[PDB]
Amino acid sequence: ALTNADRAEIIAKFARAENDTGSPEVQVALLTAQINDLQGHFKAHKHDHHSRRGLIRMVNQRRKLLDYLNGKDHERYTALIGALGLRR
RNA sequence: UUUAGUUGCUGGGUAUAGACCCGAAACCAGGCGAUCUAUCCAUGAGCAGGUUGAAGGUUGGGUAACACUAACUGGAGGACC
Repeated sequence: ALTNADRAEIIAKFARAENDTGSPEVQVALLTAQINDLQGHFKAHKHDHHSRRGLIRMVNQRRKLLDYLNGKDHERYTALIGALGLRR
């Protein structure tokens, strides 16, 4: 799992302003870090469906935020997906 | 109570022997054969030419990851002509 320091580094890197924790960039980066972290758990616990539901919820939330950001500003969307490595 | 036998030689018959001659399928004992053939052991040799295209591998697409998937390779088989 990730710690407060790890989350703070991501927030500081992707923040668009001072004390900015609500921007789509920050939210999507946090969700991406959490999703990449959980892949290790689901490798050793393949039959844990109850947690996989929460993982799917994280994926859906990331998709919705990405679509909203693409609608608001295309340049920011491309920059964020490039910085995070997401294919879409 | 019956009062001529016996020993030779020749001949007829019988018995024991192959016993008038020829003829089995068999049974038993001791030896000879695996240069043919059956199986096995050791050491060598042989199988023109042409098809089909298993496993495996690489790359790409796809997925939140897995799945799934296309092409290229690869050369299996009591496989095919």
